[PDB]
Amino acid sequence: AYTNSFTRGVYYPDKVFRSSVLHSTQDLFLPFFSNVTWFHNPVLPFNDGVYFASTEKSNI
Amino acid sequence: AAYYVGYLQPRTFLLKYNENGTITDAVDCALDPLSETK
Amino acid sequence: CTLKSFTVEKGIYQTSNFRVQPTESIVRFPNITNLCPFGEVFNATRFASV
Amino acid sequence: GVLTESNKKFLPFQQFGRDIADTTDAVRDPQTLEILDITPCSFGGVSVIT
Ligand SMILES: *[C@@H]1O[C@H](CO)[C@@H](O[C@@H]2O[C@H](CO)[C@@H](O)[C@H](O)[C@H]2NC(C)=O)[C@H](O)[C@H]1NC(C)=O
Ligand SMILES: *[C@@H]1O[C@H](CO)[C@@H](O)[C@H](O)[C@H]1NC(C)=O
Ligand SMILES: *[C@@H]1O[C@H](CO)[C@@H](O)[C@H](O)[C@H]1NC(C)=O
Ligand SMILES: *[C@@H]1O[C@H](CO)[C@@H](O)[C@H](O)[C@H]1NC(C)=O
Repeated sequence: AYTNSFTRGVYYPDKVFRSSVLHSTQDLFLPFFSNVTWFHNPVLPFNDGVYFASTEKSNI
Repeated sequence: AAYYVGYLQPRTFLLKYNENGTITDAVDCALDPLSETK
Repeated sequence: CTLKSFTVEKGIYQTSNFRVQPTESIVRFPNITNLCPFGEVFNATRFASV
Repeated sequence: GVLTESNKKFLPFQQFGRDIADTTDAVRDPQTLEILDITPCSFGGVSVIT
């Protein structure tokens, strides 16, 4: 169940405030336009990091 | 209920801040040659 | 003492630098927070043996 | 430097700002949520008009 990752998973690299700046950084990130596994239970390898997205209404 | 699981890789990103300090756009460096130029 | 002579021609010359020195030091650490329960240990009801 | 009151508004998780040339100018006070700026001490060259 492969799904396009689009452009998500962007998080703040550190704690600094820059205004109108195009600063570029090297860190771990979710690659753009990758494949994610649609699920509907089992154990999964953690590896280095993970982008967990959830859509639910029952908080389960 | 549904949930998606991906993985993270160490690739260089470029970020665009705004007047208030919120990330509004990001560009990968090793996706395609135009982004490599950017 | 800059132009090594006893006669100085008319003009403008640069000698040294002007600088302001600091007055004091101010260190402000984050507000205080969760203490350790040392008074629980010493003011306990009874102590165990060795 | 010379601390002073600032009109800049931070973000509620953000600690301290920077500049274009990666220089620190805006530092949040730890206890009070007031915003402080940094201005370097005055300096310059000394010249003699003779
Ligand atoms: C540590 O935090 C406490 C609580 O946030 C600060 O106490 C407040 O100080 C402001 C300053 O005007 C008052 O308006 C509040 O009424 C105070 N609240 C309480 C509960 O005391 C305290 O000032 C902080 N420490 C330092 C050194 O500033
Ligand atoms: C995602 O998987 C599909 C099907 O296997 C494949 O066609 C596509 O190229 C994959 N995308 C990436 C970025 O690997
Ligand atoms: C920054 O914050 C101000 C506060 O009201 C808001 O008006 C403005 O739209 C914000 N900037 C952006 C780019 O959203
Ligand atoms: C035990 O209680 C007394 C009574 O207030 C107090 O004076 C003393 O400091 C306490 N002991 C410790 C270790 O705090």
